[PDB]
Amino acid sequence: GPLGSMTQTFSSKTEWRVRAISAANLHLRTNHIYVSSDDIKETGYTYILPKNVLKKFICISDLRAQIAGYLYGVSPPDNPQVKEIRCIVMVPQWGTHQTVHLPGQLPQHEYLKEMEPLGWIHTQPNESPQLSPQDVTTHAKIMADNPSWDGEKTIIITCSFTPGSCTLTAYKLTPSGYEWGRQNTDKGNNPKGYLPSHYERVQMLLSDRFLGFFMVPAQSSWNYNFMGVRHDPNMKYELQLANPKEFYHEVHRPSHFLNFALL
Amino acid sequence: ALAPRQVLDLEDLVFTQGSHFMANKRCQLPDGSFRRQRKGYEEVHVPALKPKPFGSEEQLLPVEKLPKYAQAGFEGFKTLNRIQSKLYRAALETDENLLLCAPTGAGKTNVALMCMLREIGKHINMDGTINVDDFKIIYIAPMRSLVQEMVGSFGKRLATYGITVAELTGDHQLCKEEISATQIIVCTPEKWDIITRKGGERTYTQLVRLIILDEIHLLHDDRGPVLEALVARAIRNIEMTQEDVRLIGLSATLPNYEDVATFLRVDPAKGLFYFDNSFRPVPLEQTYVGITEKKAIKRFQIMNEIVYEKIMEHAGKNQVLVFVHSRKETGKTARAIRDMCLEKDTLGLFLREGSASTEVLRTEAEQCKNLELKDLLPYGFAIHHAGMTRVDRTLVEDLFADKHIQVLVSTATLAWGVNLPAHTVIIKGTQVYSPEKGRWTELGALDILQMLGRAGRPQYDTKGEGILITSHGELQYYLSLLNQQLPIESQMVSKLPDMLNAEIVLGNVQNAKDAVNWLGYAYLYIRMLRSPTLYGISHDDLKGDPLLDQRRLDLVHTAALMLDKNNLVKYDKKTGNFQVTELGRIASHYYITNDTVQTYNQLLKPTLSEIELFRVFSLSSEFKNITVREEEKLELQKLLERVPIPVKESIEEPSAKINVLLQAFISQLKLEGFALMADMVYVTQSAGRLMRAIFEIVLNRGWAQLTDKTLNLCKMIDKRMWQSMCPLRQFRKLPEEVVKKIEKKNFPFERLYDLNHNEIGELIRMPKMGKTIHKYVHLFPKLELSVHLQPITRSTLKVELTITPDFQWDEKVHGSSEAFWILVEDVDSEVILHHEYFLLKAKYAQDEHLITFFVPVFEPLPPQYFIRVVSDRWLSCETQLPVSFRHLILPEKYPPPTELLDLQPLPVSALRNSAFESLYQDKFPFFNPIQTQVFNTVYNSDDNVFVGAPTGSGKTICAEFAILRMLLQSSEGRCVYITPMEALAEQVYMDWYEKFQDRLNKKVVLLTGETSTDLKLLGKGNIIISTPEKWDILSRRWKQRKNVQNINLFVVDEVHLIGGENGPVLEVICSRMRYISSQIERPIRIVALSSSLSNAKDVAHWLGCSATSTFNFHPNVRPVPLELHIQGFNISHTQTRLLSMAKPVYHAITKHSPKKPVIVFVPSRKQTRLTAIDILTTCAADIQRQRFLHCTEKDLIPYLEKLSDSTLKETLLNGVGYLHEGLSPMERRLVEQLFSSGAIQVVVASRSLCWGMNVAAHLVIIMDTQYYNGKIHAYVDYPIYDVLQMVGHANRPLQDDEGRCVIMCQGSKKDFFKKFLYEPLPVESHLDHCMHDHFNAEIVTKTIENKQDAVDYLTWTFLYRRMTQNPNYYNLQGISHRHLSDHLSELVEQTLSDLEQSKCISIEDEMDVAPLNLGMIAAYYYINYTTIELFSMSLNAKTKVRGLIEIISNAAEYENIPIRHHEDNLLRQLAQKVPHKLNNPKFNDPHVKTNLLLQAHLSRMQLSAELQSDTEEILSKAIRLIQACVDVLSSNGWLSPALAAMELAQMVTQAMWSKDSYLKQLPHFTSEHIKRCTDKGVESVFDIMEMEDEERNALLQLTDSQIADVARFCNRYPNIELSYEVVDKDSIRSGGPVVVLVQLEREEEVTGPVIAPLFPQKREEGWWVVIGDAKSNSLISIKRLTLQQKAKVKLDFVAPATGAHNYTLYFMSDAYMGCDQEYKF
Ligand SMILES: Nc1ccc(S(N)(=O)=O)cc1
Ligand SMILES: Nc1ccc(S(N)(=O)=O)cc1
Repeated sequence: GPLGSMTQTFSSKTEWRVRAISAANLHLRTNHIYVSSDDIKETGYTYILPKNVLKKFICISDLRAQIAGYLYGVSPPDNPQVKEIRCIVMVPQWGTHQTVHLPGQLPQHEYLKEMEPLGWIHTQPNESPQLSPQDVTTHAKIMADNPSWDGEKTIIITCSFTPGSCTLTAYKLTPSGYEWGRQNTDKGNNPKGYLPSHYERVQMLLSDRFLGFFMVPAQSSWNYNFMGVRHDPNMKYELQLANPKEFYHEVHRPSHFLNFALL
Repeated sequence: ALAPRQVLDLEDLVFTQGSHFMANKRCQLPDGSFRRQRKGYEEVHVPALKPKPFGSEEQLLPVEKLPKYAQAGFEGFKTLNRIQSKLYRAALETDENLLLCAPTGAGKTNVALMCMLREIGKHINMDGTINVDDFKIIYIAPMRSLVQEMVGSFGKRLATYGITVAELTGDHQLCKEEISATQIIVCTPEKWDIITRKGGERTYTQLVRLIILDEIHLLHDDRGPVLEALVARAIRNIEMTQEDVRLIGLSATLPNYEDVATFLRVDPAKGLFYFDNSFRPVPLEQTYVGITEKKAIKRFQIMNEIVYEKIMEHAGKNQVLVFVHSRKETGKTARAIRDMCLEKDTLGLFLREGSASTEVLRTEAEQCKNLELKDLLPYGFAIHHAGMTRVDRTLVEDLFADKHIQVLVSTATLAWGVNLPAHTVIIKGTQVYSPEKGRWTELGALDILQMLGRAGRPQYDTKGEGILITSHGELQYYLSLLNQQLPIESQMVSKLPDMLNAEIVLGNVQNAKDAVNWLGYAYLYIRMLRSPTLYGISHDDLKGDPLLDQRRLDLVHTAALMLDKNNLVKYDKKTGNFQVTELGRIASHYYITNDTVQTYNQLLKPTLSEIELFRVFSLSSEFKNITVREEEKLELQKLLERVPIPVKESIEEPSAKINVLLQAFISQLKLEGFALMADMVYVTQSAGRLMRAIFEIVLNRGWAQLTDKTLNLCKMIDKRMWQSMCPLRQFRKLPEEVVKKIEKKNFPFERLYDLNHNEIGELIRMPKMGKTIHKYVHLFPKLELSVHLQPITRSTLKVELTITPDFQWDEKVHGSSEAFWILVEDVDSEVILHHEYFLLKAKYAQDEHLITFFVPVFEPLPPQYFIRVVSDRWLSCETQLPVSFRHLILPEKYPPPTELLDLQPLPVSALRNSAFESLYQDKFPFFNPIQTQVFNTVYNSDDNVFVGAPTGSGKTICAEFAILRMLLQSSEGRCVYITPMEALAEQVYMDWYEKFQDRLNKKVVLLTGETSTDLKLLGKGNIIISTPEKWDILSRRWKQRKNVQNINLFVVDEVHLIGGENGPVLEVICSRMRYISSQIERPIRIVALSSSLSNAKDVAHWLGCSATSTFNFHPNVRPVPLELHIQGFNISHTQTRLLSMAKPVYHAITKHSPKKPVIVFVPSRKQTRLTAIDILTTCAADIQRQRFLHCTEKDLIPYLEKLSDSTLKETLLNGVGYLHEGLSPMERRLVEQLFSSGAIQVVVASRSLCWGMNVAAHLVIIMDTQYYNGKIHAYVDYPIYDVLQMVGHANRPLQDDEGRCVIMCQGSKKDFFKKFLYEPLPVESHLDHCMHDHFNAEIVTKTIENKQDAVDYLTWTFLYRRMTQNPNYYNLQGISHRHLSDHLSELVEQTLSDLEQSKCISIEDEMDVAPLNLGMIAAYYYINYTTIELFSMSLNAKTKVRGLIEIISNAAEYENIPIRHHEDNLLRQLAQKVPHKLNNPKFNDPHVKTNLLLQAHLSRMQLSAELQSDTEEILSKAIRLIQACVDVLSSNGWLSPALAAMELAQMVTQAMWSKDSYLKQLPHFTSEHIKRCTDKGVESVFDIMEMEDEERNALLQLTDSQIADVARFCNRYPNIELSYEVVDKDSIRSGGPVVVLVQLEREEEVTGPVIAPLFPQKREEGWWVVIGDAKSNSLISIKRLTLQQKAKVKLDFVAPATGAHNYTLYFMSDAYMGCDQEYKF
């Protein structure tokens, strides 16, 4: 019983700083990237992901809050069943450990008009056997709103942080999963009606043979996880040909600098 | 390198107490001193001394008895004081190094004045003016505030001389501008050390003639090793230069001054003066209070009690100045004293009741805004420290000088920077917090001396009173220091590794022996010899090592192993050699300790975030004594969990506190702990240069992310803000409330660019700030970017970046320059493919700037690169341009070479012709495989031929095959041989004279550039050798010159040079020879010789060679096999990279060519000698010595004494020659011949001779591949054509089985050389950038009459073929026929438009074109159309000879005149009386150099060998520029300027000013002979001819040979009788034809070319007949003529009336003075 003999005082211990020290070391994981290859048939398309933009995507991410990129690409001159991923587009976004939050507006720029959309890629805190129902809902709603997203051609690549490394698995929606994700409003962990036959693995290879590139917003940066207020599902944005800053860069958290200066 | 050494422990030799070390053990006080006792403190009193009565009976020297140049420096003084009077002779009448020891304040800086005045006097003209650009004086002062006071007072005493005195400042690039205009630099030791550490190019350090070292007793401080480094470097450099530097040391009176004097090279008998403490201006009665209480509370109580009692002994009677040692302590003790005065009712003693000073105090207190100053000023107490306003501090100073403030508490700053004595001084404690030491420590000796020096006002008091209060156990120390007994020691050991690294990085120390020598100049050395016991040496050690040879070797060995462990130096323990490194260089140049750069090298990685960057910084060894104290741990913690950059370490670690302190300094937080605030100041005072070292490290490694974060952090440190803040904050004049309103408005800065003042004021919600913010927005630096991508191959890409400034300049904001980095980053923004510095000068703030560079590229092409241009000092100031490759068109991969066929070696007998075979059969028995493969085609057909093969393939014999064939077909057949270099053409001329004139008795000629000379040469000769421009002037007029059409053979050598800097003239003349061949239905055979070309097929197609006649050999087929080695050196500083090449040069000789001859190419004249000497130095310290000499020493003594360069004699003796532009051609011949014969084995050649070198070698080494261009002030890459020419010198077919070449280059060039020396070379046309003068000539000759013709013209060029093969290079985007048509049309349009605006041509119906007058003048004299335009825009109907010299010296033909030498400033100061003068002077401009060298020529002034060849090039064009002016004037009817320009032609020919004696033309006439002839009254050349022979012999006073030269000139002098007749003179009819026929008769037929020795080219006599009228100055007619024995000439005019007019007739020379005739009619 010490109200007076023993007195202690709380000292702040903010979490984003531990996550920032953690994200400084993401580059170690880019020398240990693995792809799941449990899909066997090759009946679907084969998706080739250039390592350069993969590694940059990993480097700009966070270990807890998910980030997403849009995939754009084409089939090689004589091989229509192969989809080369040529561009990853970063749009104003914010996220949690389970999902990402994107604007309704898909990328629009002159440089992308000769490519076709191939879906999206997102980081994940832990490896999973199945595609998330959040992901099935996200992909299905994007498809219902944007007809340029062929369900038989657009994929979800998941990039899971496994110890010391990164595991990549690629999925697509099946018709049943499209029709379920469209109407799904419970985005808990197990919503009504969710099914494993709603998605399927698509084959996916990492390549060193060609290089991808990034496009990023023209006025802002992409990371709004420190500004989630100023993010609006209807926000409009343009794009430029430039490489994205990393998660905890100064331009993503200007209040940490101005508010410390005020003290 | 004496082996049995030992590794010492430097730390155990260090004097730990710094300036507080007390070497003396006993202390003796003046007579009359005594101690008193009191409870817990002892007092020692020392009485004021009496002045030494005059013993030497030396009266004070009156200013009037000084030398008169020195008297203006003593204006307003009557006589020097006693010290200056005893020093006057040594200071003013000798250059003897001095050491003056005198109590602080006795006159020492007036002695330094006298020294500076001696130096100033050395540079005083007869005009009274001073050559302020002929010298510099360095004044080294310990404290910055002292530096500033000295700048003021020295500038004020020396104003009357026009001397600038200034402080050296922190900015590194733009300040050297002012440093050029500063004659006296005042700086601290450390700043002069940093400056002379960088060394480098464009240094004014060479001008330094006098260094003053004030307060040289700083030697005893921890800063003392800087002074040792400075003096040792200065004295060794005096020896390396033989240029003297006077050293003046000013010291307090302390023991070991005899050793200090030894260290300064002061003769004790002549330059040492010691004045004891009795020479203090005001006698000093000293009181020392030493407190014994060890309890802190009681001790500070006791201190305030002693202070109060001492103050009460002076209250009302004397001012009291109390020094305390922090800023807060000034107010704290002022308030302590004031409170104890009010508690004791004593405040009334300081201010008497009703004093006007009491009211002045109340007033200024109420007006003052310093709250401490407000609280204290009414009582007569004040504070003074750095943290106060300048107006506040000026108030305190003025009110203390005014006897108003009776108690002033202050810091050391006031004692150093301001002049303010007080009757009483109290030093309150001697304890100070040193962040560097991390703890409390005793005050520095310098601070104490200065502070106590402030007691006693000089002309108001009769005694000062200094009271020092300290710990009892420090009494002896302070008693020693203030009573002449604290010995000055050396602290050098503590800094030995760092100091030594500086001398290694500078090249001054290359091995341990050098380092032992260097340490022999240290003050450390002199103390070690005089007092070995102090420095860890036993007296037995010394008697065994009397010069301390071994001890110095051991110290140097210890230091070297430390530097080597830290990777700053590569130390070969066996040899003792020292190899510099990039880390070592950065450590020296950013003034960083060697442990710190080891840490940086160990921790920095490309993946570093801001987090590890701040940590890496916080681990610097500058901060190794910083600790986290318990009482800081709360405040630190409050900040640690709020800093925006996370910290991984606990706050128990010093590194975490240092990191937080940086982050708080940037956020501008005010801290509370006093320890914390002083630590933060120390940590951030050095963060900028430490972080700028990180920047340089990571930028030069190509790390793009870290280069961005590190430059960013430098700028946040310097601007005191984060990126995240409004960049508008960087305008200090902008009020902070507004910027914070805007930062709250939060919108992106960039959108402010697209709003006008009104919408600005709307978004802000402040309307007036609308216009102010608009202005600042557009003052913010901003650049627009665009690229022209130019593929070179499929893997190398040239980029042209255009930088367009997009902001308003304002010198208030931007200064006079703004600096940027251009960074070329790859697809991923991870690698800097290329970077460079870019300086936008205020001069050019509105002009576009062009940058060109190369980047590698690959297949499959990457999506894009990025070009970042980022400000070097502005935060948030950057532009990035994506460079996409989605539409890059690559050139087709280049073809396989022509197979080298294994033919049997072709015997000389193949030529089937004994006369032809006599050319070669002595030299060799068989032609090489290339000659053997092309022989059948060259010799046995008339097919056009292309031969491509490396230099040294024998391609000139291939040309000889075609000439021999021609000689068989046509007995008088004509071959024109074009080579692009004049020195190449002169070598070819000697060899082909020997082969084809002496042997075959054909006629060989070399074109000279004189059109009538060259027409006769082209007529008579069968082999005409020429450079391109000489053939251009000729063959432009081919329609009217049958000899240009009747050319049988056209050979062009080194044709790959179409792609280089002078390629367009070569492309044009080759296109012209093809076009003439197609006109004349009898084709001209062409043979092109080239280096290996990747696009050889394109050259061959352009010249009409079939595939079977195109021999496209690649470098692997050189008949002497070449072994090429490319060594990269990863040093980005040029001087240091050359130093690191020095031993590799020697090692390359011994590896690749230890017995056979070696040629070393170096980038400049200076380096040739330096590298010769270094090769000899390395030879001597090696086992093989003099191994390069093969003639005996006595065989080449006759050779040696014929040379004037004595260093060249010395090095030649040891087997090493050198060649540079500055040697007399005979010296070059002597060295070249000693090399050819084998006497000497190595020759060090300047890069600029690589085309006219007439020797070859087994091994060529190219030492660096860049050279400094003094016009653009930057390093320029060697053109690849020069490198191939250099490499071609490693080729000796008759002697060697192989050639060897080593190219030593900066590492960022290695890839490029491997690409463009191992593979054949792609060449492009640059004719589309040089079209105007060729289009103009073609419109003059009617080859182009319209725009369609101009397109058809272009189709004949190599440009036109390469546009199809590489469209992106010529800024085409497709190769379709209509793309090509459109591009050609636009080129034509742009060029005819420029011509027509320049009034060179006319354009009728926007279709037809026709030559105008100016265009015909440009074409005829082969002058740049812009020159002729400028002539039309500058010449007037009244212009004079000075105008003419200005006009012609500003012609375009002189912009490329070589620039470097700085005696131009000396000729410019002689231009105070140069006969003709104009206006402003610049020293860099090539046009001003040409104007100066022209005035030097007309005034027969002998210049450097370099300036001599420059004058020769200028004179090579002056005559035709003058004739162009003459035609411009005569076309405008202006008579006076036309005749003045005919005179100016005369003057430049005969080297002669406007009005001299015509007798100045005669050989061997001096001033005396002209005086004598004028005395007899002859004044004329014809008068010399008229004299009776013996009479003129008795007059001349001249040799017989000299009289005969006079006679040869007098026979060749023009002797012309003219007679003129006006035809039809009877019938004067207005408006009609006036025919004047003038005849010219020559008394003695011409006997040769003009006699004009001082003119380089050989001229022929030229005349103009003018008929202008003088009254109206109307040039009426004119006709130019060449005269043999007799000639008739017609002049046309159209009458003005039937008014019986009057005209003057002029017959005017262009070559001789005196022979001009005037008549009238
Ligand atoms: N390289 C060098 C040039 C000048 C000096 S100085 N200013 O000491 O004489 C020292 C070194
Ligand atoms: N680390 C490093 C430094 C400088 C250079 S260079 N070749 O630009 O000078 C290369 C590597």
